[PDB]
Amino acid sequence: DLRLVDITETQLDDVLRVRARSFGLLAAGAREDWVRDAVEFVHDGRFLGVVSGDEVVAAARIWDFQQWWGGRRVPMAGIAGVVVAPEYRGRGVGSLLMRGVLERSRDKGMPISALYPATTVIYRHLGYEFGGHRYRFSFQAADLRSLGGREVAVRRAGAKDAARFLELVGTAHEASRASGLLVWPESKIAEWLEDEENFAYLAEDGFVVYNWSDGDLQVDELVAHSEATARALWATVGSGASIARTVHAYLSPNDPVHLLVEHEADKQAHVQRWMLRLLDAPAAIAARGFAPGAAAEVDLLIDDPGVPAQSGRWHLSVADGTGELTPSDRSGDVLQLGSRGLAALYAGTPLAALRTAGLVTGGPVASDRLLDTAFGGAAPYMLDYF
Amino acid sequence: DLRLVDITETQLDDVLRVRARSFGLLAAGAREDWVRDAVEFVHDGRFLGVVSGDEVVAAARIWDFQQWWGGRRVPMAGIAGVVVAPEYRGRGVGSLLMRGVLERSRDKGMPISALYPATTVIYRHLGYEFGGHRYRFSFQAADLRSLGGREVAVRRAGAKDAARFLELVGTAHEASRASGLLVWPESKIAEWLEDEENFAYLAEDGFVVYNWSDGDLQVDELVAHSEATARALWATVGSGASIARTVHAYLSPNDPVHLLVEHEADKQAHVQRWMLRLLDAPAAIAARGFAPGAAAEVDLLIDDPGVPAQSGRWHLSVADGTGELTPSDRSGDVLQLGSRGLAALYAGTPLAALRTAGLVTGGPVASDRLLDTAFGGAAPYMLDYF
Amino acid sequence: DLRLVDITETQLDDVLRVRARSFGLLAAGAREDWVRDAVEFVHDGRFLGVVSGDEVVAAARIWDFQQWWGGRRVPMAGIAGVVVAPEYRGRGVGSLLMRGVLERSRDKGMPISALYPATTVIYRHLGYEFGGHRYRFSFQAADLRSLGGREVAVRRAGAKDAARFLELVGTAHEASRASGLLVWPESKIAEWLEDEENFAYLAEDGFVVYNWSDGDLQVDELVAHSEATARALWATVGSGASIARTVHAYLSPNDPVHLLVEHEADKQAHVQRWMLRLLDAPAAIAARGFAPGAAAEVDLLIDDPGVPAQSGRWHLSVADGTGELTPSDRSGDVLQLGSRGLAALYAGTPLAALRTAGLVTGGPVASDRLLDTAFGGAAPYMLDYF
Amino acid sequence: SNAVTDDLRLVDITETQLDDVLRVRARSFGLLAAGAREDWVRDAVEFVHDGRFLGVVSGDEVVAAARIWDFQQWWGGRRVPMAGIAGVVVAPEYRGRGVGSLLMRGVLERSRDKGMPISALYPATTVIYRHLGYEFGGHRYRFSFQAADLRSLGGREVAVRRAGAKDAARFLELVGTAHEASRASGLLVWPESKIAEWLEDEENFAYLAEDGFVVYNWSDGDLQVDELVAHSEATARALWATVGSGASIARTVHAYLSPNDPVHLLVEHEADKQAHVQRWMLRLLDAPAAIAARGFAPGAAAEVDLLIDDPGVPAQSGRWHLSVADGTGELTPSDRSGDVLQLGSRGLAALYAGTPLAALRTAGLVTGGPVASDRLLDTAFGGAAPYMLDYF
Ligand SMILES: CC(C)(COP(=O)(O)OP(=O)(O)OC[C@H]1O[C@@H](n2cnc3c(N)ncnc32)[C@H](OP(=O)(O)O)[C@@H]1OP(=O)(O)O)[C@@H](O)C(=O)NCCC(=O)NCCS
Repeated sequence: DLRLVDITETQLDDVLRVRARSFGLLAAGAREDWVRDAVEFVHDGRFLGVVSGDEVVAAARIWDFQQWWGGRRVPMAGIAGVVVAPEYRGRGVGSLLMRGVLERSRDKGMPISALYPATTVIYRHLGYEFGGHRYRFSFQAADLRSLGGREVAVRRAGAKDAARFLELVGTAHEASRASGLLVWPESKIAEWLEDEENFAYLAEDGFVVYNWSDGDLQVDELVAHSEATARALWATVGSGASIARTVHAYLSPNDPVHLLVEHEADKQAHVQRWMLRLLDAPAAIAARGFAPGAAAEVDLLIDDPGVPAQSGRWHLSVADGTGELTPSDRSGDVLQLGSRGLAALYAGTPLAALRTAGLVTGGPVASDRLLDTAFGGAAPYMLDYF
Repeated sequence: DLRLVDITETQLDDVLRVRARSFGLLAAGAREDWVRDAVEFVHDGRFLGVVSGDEVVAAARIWDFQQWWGGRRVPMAGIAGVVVAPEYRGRGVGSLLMRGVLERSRDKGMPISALYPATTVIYRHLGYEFGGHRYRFSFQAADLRSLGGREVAVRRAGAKDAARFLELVGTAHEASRASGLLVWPESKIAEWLEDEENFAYLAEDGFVVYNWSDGDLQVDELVAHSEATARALWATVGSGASIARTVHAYLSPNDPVHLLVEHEADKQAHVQRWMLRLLDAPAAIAARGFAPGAAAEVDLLIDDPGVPAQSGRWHLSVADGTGELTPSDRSGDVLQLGSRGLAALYAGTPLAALRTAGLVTGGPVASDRLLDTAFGGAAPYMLDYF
Repeated sequence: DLRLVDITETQLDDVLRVRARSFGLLAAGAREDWVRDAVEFVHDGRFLGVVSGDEVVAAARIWDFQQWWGGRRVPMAGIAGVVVAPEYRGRGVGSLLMRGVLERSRDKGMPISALYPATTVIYRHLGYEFGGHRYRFSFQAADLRSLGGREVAVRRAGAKDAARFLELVGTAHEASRASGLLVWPESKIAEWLEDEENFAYLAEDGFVVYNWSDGDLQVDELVAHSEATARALWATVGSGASIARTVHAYLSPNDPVHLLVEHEADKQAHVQRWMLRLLDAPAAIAARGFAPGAAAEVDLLIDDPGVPAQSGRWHLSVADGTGELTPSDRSGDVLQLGSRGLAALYAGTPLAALRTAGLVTGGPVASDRLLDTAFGGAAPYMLDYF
Repeated sequence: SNAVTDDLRLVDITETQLDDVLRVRARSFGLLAAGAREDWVRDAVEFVHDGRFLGVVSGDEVVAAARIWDFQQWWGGRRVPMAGIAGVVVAPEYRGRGVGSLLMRGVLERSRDKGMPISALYPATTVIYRHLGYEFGGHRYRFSFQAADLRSLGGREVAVRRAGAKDAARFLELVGTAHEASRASGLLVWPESKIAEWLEDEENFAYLAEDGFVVYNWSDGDLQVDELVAHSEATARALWATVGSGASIARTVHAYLSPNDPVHLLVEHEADKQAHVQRWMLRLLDAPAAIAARGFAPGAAAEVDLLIDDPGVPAQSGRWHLSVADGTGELTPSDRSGDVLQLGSRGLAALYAGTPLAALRTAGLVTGGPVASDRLLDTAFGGAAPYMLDYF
C-alpha cells in the first residue's frame, strides 16, 4: 500500500512530524530555516518521500553536490535527512525510499552518492561503503596567535567574495589532487559568508572562516597557498586567545598546520566516517582524477544487483591522470567486486583491506598493485557534515 | 664541566633521580623492572648521558628497532626516556645529549631515527619532523562478538609462538606494503607473550593480543589474512562483552575492521604523532620500499647542518619498487629541503603541505608529482608508544 | 494580620512573584502556560493563598485527582506548587496555608491527599507520610528494538484517542489491582496527546507515550494487555536506536519489560517518594480495594489532632475485596496510630517497619498479620511527578 | 577452540587446578591483586573439598569453571537451602560453543544432588541463564543519605558497644528474630564461620545493642552500611546515629537495605533520588521441596493446580496441586486434566519469588488457566518484596 512520491511544499508539515520523531525537535526559529531550505529541494526534484494512503511516512533529500576526486570535480548526490515514521520502521520502507533516491540520483546524472549514516546496515545493503573521514583537531589559541605572517594583508570578507573563495579552493585542490571535499553552489557559499555568526577573512592567496563553539573558536575551513599566508590566517583566528583558549579545526591529518604550530593538537580528536556508492561506474571513472604517472590496464568484474547497468565485466584503462572504463570480453582470472568494494576501491581504500573485509575476491596480485597506485594519493576527507 | 658519556650500571640510580623529576615517580615494583630493561641498553652502548662533575645530569636511551617503510624493514634508532635535571634545563644540555644520541645512532649504522616528543621545539631544532600517527579507536564489545567466525580454529598462544607471530606479521606488512610499524626483536615478543597480563590467540592465518584497560579491553595488535579469521579474532576479543562494554584498539584508520563491524568506532578517538629523522639519507633510500609502478628521476638539494655528510645536491632514482640516492653536480632550479622536510618527504607527507609549511622550497612543479607518487602508499602509522 | 484566602485571577501575578522566589524563574513562554493552568484552579475553588494585608504571601494548588488503591479509584487531593515568600518563611505561614488546604480538600469530599515534598518536616507535622515511589529505569534502545511483535497493528494516536487510553488503563489496573497510580481527567489526557512533543501509539490492547529527553528517549507510560503487544510497543520506542542509544522509562519494578529485554536496566536508577495522608478514614477505607481472599476484623485506636473527626477507637472489617471502618465499643489492648502511621498502613507499609519507626504502638501481634495481608498487594507507585 | 582435538568434559576442580582456574578468571573478570589472590585460593579450597567447585576441561586444560555457595535463603520468613552460583567463567576461545551451558547443567545437577531445592545468582548476561531456566527473582538496593541527618536521630540512652568475631552467633539470632517477624524474603543466610570472618575484618566496623546491630565501612570518603538490624525505635535511632557520628568527615552514608526499611520514615532528608537497583535470578531445582520449606502469607489459603514444563529438571515436570493454608504449603501430583495455569522454569521461579501473575502473563512466562487461579496464587506467594543485602 506504500507509494514513493516527490515531496511537495504542502507535505513539509508532515515531513517535519516524521523528522521530530526521528532526530529530535526543532526550535521555532530553526524550523523556519528548515522549511526555507526544503523549498529548493522540492522544486528541483530532490525531495523524495513514501506515502501510506495520503500520509507522508518517510522522506529523504538529495544535495546537488560536486565532490573532489584526485583533483577533479565529480557530480555527487549527497543524501540527507533520511527519516521514517516510528510505526513504519523495520518493514522495508526506508529501503523502498532509498531505492527511489538512488534511481532519482541516476536520472539527474550524478555518477556517485555520499552520506553520513546513522546506522550502517541499511546503506550497506544498498551498496554504500565507508569512503573517507572528517577530522576535528584541537589546538591552543595562544600557539596560533604567535605564528606570524604579520606582513600579509588580511581583510574581513563577505557575501561578495564568494566567487573569489571558490577560485582559491579550486586552485588549491587541483594542485594537491585532493579527494573527498564537497563543492557547494556559489549561492550556498554566499549564504555562509553572509551569516553574521561566521567570521570570514580573505588574503590574496588564502582565506579562513571560523565561529564560536561554546567559548572556544572553531575553524570551518582554512585555505592558504603560501607559508606567510597560512601563518597570517591562523594568527588571525588565534588572535582571540585572550578569551578563547582552544581552537578546534576541521581539516586533514596532512594539513600543514601540524607542521607549523609549536604544541601538537590534543590527543583527543574527532574522527567521523562518510559512505560512498557508485551509481554510474564509467561516468565516475571518466570524471575522476588519477595519480600522476600511474598506468593501469586492468579488468574488473562488477556485481551490482542494485544497479544492474554497471554489472558485468569491464576494462579499466588509466594513463596520464585520466581513466576510462569500457566493456571487456576477456576470460582470465579477474578481480570481482560488489557495490561496496567498488565504492571503497574508487575512494582509494587499499586492496589488502578490501580482501580481508571480503568485499573483493579473485584476481592476480599483480593487478592489485596497479589498482592500488592508480587510485592512490591523498586520503579522502571532508570538512562538512550533512 | 659538561661531558657526554656512556651511562654505566652504577649510574642508573642517578638516572632514576633525574627521571623522577622529569616524568614522575616509579612504584617500588616498576623501579626494579626499569633497572632490568636498562642494563641491556648499557651493555650495547645504547644509553647516553651527560655528567656535571661526577653527577648524571641528563640521559636518553636508543632502541635498536627496525621500522617498516613501503613494505621493507629499515633499521631505526628509537629514542626514549629523554630527561634533563630541572636545574640544568634551558641551558643546551638536552641538545648536547641529543647530538650525542644522533652521533651514536649513526655509528651503529641506523639510517633513520624516530621518537614521540613531549615538546617539539628541541627535536625540530635537531632536524626531526612529524612522520606518522598512532590511532586508538573504541568499539562496542557486543558488536565485535557478533562478527562470528566461530568455525575458525583458534588457540591460546604463548611465548613459544613468537616466531610464528613474526612470520604472520611479515607476510601481512609485505603484502600491504606497510609503513611506520615497529619491528621488535623475537626476544621482546616472547616476553610480551609470556606476560600473564597479555591475552594472545593464534589462528592458522592470524593472531590477536589484548589485555584489560580499566574495565575495558584493549587490543594491542590484531593481524588477519582472511575475513573468516578477522571475524574469529575480533569475536574472541568481543566475547568478553558481558563484562567489558568497550574494546579500544590500536590500528590504522584503513583497518578492515571498520568495514566489518555494524557500529562505527566512537567519534572520540586518540590520535598521537611521532617524529622521524634521516641520519644517512642514501642508506635510508636504498632500504625503503617504493610504490609499485612508481618511477622518478629527480634532483634534491639537502641542507642539513646537523649531518653535513648528507648535505649537497643528490639525484633520486626510483624504479621497480627500489630507489637510489647518488651525488649530483647538476645546476639550475632544484627542490631544496632541510632535515625536517627530508624526513617528512620520506614519510610520505605531500609536497603541497611541505611547501605551505615552508619546509621545502624551490624546484619545478613537475618534480613534485613524481616525488609524491614515489613516496606514496599507505599512511604511516605505529601500534606502539615508546 | 495573616489571613487565608481563595486566590483570585488578579492575584496570580503576585503568586508568580512568590513562585519565582521559591522554585526559580519561568520563561516568558512557560509563564503564559502557567496562567492558563492556574485559571481552572481558581474557578473550581482549588487555589488557596495567605495574604498579609494586600499582598499574597503564600499559595498552594489542589489537583482533582483520583488514585488507584487495590484496583479501585479513590478521590484524591493532589497538593502542588506550595510556595511561601522568603521573608514570611519560618513563621508558621506554610502550616497555616496547608491546614487551609486540608480543610478545603475535605470540604470537597476527598478522603485522601498526596504530594511530593521538597522538605519532609512541614508535611510530617501536618500528618503526611511516605506512601509510595516513582521509578525511572534506563534500557538500551537496541535491545528494545529487537523485541518483535511485528504482527501487531500499531498506529499513531492523538487527542481523539483519549477515551480509549482511559479504557485500556482501567482494564489493566483492575486486573492487577494496582495502587498508587494517578487518574487524570480525560481533559488533561487530551492535552497530553495533543502535545506534538509527545509521541503516542495505540494498539488493540495497549499504548505507549514517549518523547525526547536530551538525546535519549523517555517513556511516560506503556500499557499492554498481552505479550505480543508489549513487544510491539517497546519495539516502536526502540526503533529510534540509530539516534537514541538509551530509553528511560517510568514504570514499576514489577513491570514485565524486565522479564523481556536481554540487557538488564542500568544499575543507576531514579527512585522518588511521594507522601500520603488520610482526610476521611472511613470513606478512604470504604473506597479502597482489598487483596483477594483477605479477611480481617481488628480494632484501631487513631490519634489524629489534625483531623479530630478521624480520631477515636475504630473497627476495621475486611472481607471479599471491600472494607469498612466503624466506631468501636470494645475496650482492651489495641494498635495505636497517628495520622502518619495511618496513612502508611493504608499505603501498604508493613507493620514491622511502622513499629520500628515508632509510627504505631501497642496491640497484639495477631492483629498485625491481619492488617499486613489486608493492606498487602502490589507496591504502590506513580508514573507522574506533580 | 579446536573441535578436531577438543575433548570437552565436566569435572570436579581439584586444588592443583586452581592456578588454571585463575587464568580463566583473569581473562573473564580481570586481574587479581597479589593480596586478593591469596584470599581467593584459600576460599577456593573450601569449595574444592566440599564438592562445590565444578569445571570443564579439554584434555587436561581447564577451559571453564563455576562454584556453588552453600547458602540458605529466606522465603516468607523461613530458611530455604540454596545453591548460590558464583565465578562462572569460560576461556575466551571456548565461549559461544556450548561450554558454559555444559558447565551450568553440571552445576544444577551437583546442586540437586546436594539437596538444595533452589538456586540463585547475579547474572552478567541473562541469555545463558534464562535458557537454563533462571529468571529475575528480586533486587538489591543501595540508597544514599546525608550523614549529618543520621547523626541527630537520637537514642543516646541505648547501650551500643563495639562488636567482633565472637558476636557472630548473636548477630544470627538478631537477624533471625527480625526476618521471622517480618516474613522477609530474598535475604542470604551465611555460615556462622563466614560471619565471624566478616566481623574480624579490621575494615568492617560492627556495633551491637541489646536488640540490634550495624556493620559499616569506608567507601571512597563516604560510609557504607552493609547491614543494619533493629527491633526497636530507640535502637534503630542509636545505630543510625552511630554511623552518622562520622559526619564531620563523611558527608554521605550509602546503605544497602529494602525500600521498605524504617529509616526512610525516620530521617529528615529523603534518600538521594539516584539509587542503585541490581537484580538477582532464581531457579527452582526441586519444586515440592522448595514449596514445603517456604513460608506463606498469614491467612492466605489456596488450592490450585500448576502444570510445570521443565525439561531441565524432569522430576519437577508435570501436573501438580498446590495446597496453601495457615502459613504452610504443599505441592503434590495431580491426575486432573482440565484447564490449568502452565509455566516453564522461568515462570515457576518468578511466581515463587512473588512476581505478579499479570506481569508473568504479559511476559509470556505463564500461559492458560482460569483467572480465579491467578488471584489465589497472587496472595499465597504475596508478602514483602524479596531483596538481598549482599552481592556474590
Ligand atoms: C559464561 C559465559 C557468559 C557464557 O558461556 P558460553 O560458553 O559463552 O555460553 P554458551 O553455552 O556457548 O551459550 C549459551 C547461550 O548464551 C548466549 N551468550 C553467551 N554469551 C553471551 C553474551 N555475552 N551476550 C549474549 N548472549 C550470550 C549464547 O548465544 P550465541 O553466542 O550462541 O549466539 C547462547 O544462546 P543461544 O545462541 O542458544 O540463544 C561466557 O561467555 C563467559 O565466560 N563470558 C565472560 C565472563 C562472564 O561474563 N562471566 C560471568 C557470567 S555470570
